[PDB]
Amino acid sequence: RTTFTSYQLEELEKVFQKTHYPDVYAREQLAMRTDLTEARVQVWFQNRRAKWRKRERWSHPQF
Repeated sequence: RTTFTSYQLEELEKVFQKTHYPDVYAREQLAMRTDLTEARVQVWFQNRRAKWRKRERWSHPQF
């Protein structure tokens, strides 16, 4: 549908840890392994990059 499964969110996040900016080869390989379309992978990484930067925007040393 438009939700992701649990395994999908695990493997999307695994890639994001290695590189915040997967190129076409990585994104294609992800879409094959998880049965998503390339377009949905691409958008998910645009979304996940903007989440990382929303969290950096008020990052502070932790107590």
